[PDB]
Amino acid sequence: RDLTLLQREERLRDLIEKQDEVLTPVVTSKDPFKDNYTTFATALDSTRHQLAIKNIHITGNRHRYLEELQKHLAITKSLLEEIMPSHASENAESFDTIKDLENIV
Amino acid sequence: QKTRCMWNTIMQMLKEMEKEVDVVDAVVRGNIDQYCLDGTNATLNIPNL
Amino acid sequence: MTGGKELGAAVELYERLQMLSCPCLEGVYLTDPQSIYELLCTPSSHRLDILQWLCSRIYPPVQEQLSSLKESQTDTKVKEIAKLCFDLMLCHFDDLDLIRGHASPFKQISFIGQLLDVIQYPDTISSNVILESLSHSTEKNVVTCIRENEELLKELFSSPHFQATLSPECNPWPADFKPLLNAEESLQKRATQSSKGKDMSNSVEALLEISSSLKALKEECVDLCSSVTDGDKVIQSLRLALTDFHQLTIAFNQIYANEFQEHCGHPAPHMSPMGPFFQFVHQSLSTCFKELESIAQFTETSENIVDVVRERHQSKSTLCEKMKELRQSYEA
Amino acid sequence: EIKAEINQKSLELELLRLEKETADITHPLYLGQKHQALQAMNSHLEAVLREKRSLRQRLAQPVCQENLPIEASYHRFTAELLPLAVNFIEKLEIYIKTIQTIPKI
Repeated sequence: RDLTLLQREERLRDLIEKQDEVLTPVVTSKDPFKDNYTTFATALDSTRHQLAIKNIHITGNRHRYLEELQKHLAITKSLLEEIMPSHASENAESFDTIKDLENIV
Repeated sequence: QKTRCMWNTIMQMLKEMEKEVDVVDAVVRGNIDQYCLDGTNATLNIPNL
Repeated sequence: MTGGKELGAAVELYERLQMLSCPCLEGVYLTDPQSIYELLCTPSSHRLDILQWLCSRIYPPVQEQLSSLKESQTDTKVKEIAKLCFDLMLCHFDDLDLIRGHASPFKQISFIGQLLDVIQYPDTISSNVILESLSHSTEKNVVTCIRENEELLKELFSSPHFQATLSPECNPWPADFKPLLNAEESLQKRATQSSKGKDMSNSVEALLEISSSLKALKEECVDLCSSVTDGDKVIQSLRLALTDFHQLTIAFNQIYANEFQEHCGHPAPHMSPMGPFFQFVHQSLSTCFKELESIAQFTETSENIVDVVRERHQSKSTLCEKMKELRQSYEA
Repeated sequence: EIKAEINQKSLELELLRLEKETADITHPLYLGQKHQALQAMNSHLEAVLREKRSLRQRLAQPVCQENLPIEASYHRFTAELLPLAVNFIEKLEIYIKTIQTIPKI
């Protein structure tokens, strides 16, 4: 028993020291890498918060163009609120079940 | 318990950064500029009604 | 405990009573050791008339004497059986309660075994020698047995071994065990302090608990029972991946400070609440588009099916005609 | 001889208790999961350290006043709404006939 348990805690400490040597460098490098990398990530994502445009007519400042487009999408959503029945999805999902019924018939 | 603590300090960092990873990776393999507001082909035919 | 050996020995004597063809078992097909033990060990006529058959097998002149004694003379049968068993060197002549069945079962068992032993087995069934005149058989059998006994005693007593059998001693034990075997007043204390029928039970009891605990731990540790033999390669790959992660982390910090941090100081673009509005207006306009496409499809498909089934009825004879022409042939 | 089976089962139960507790730092399953997390992060960082040339050339572009300031999640819906609005304005004289056939259903 005792000579087999000793040989198990022997190999446990060997398997630990072979990791500890390599974990300690990585841990001493942790947060000074993390916070540089997070500063880089948020700054890099700001370069993608910027939709591309081709041959749209636009008048002055891009916020002032969005302000006037907003005043008209504030009529388009309000008109889908004047047009969407409580079953618009069930109707829109039936589309191809109707065609497979016809294909079977 | 020290080797467990160092493993948790590292494996928790890989889950702290879990958003920042695919957010940096998004420029390394490129889901960007994919959709463009393009009027060049929008030759709208207004109906008689 | 205890009586399990008296139950087992009652089955030995009962199977031997069947082998020796006891007529007092004809149809008495017991298969329960308790019922078999009670048939051999309880106060019954069934058992007393078995003891009378055993006595008649060993000494036939008692069979006339015990058949002259009635049911109402059973306590006289008991005394002539005890008096026969005393003359036969089996019990005392007043040992009446061994003969009745009130003695301890091991005494009854030991007595019935010493009857069944003397009833030699029928191995060479010499069919005719059952009832030819006993009065001109017995004296021959006595003289032949006296002769066998003179020969056997004279040739037992010619052996040099004939005082060792009568005074036996044995020692397998070599010198390297005799220090233990001389330690009598110390070690025999332990050998008398063991509680035996307890110690045996608690040993199996602890073996079952530890076996259950070891089973449950193995039914929990199933992933750890998986034979992932390549452990040193996993440890080597893990150590490499930590070493490469540290290098790539150091390379990132160097490249950030020389190539990114100059540009990471930019202020972010002020957002617009228009994103969710572009999503809602796209999605509900797309559902309204599909809804009216599907209502159009439903009307078109419903009228197409109402034309196709009409042509199947009316195009030609028609199916609906020729199937009834065919039918009415077999109805005829 | 029962003692031999008791004591040998006790030693196996003790060895399996030790393996059970050390498993996250000794057992190749959890060491393999720790390896996969590091190897995935390395297969990201090796590609960041290559593409640093592209990453710098995107960070070096100041916030584009010819683009639209919109979060990247909304870019598809923003771009497709122009084609979808045109197609809906053109289908308009078909949809009005569909609504006039709703009474058939």
